[PDB]
Amino acid sequence: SQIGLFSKICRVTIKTLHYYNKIGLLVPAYINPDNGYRFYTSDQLMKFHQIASLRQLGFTITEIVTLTQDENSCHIIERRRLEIQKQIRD
DNA sequence: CGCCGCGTCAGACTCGTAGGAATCTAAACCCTCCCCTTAGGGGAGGGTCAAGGC
Repeated sequence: SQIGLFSKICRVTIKTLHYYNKIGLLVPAYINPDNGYRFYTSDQLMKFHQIASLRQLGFTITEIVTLTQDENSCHIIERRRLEIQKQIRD
């Protein structure tokens, strides 16, 4: 699935997928070496689902690039919770 | 104007590897300019992919 079809699946911008492939989170399955076309798979839909689930929780993207591969990191969730509590009280 | 001692200037072998020279040293202010930070958006410029139309 090309980047337009996949972007239509997730209801997200093509620029979002470009940015994500740039920062390393959600790199596509197959990069066509001739023209650079990004092709995607449902395994990328499953990675993007949790990416969006964490993004909807307020985690910054560089927090996500640590949270989704170093799965055992647990202090960053009570940390984000105390940070949101301080922001809400303010 | 001529000659004599003095000031000055210019020259002085080709192969390998080692192989350089090593001291000394304002600070507190202000300014502009350039790049940087999210999480991507927007566009320009340039390519690429299947459709067919003759």
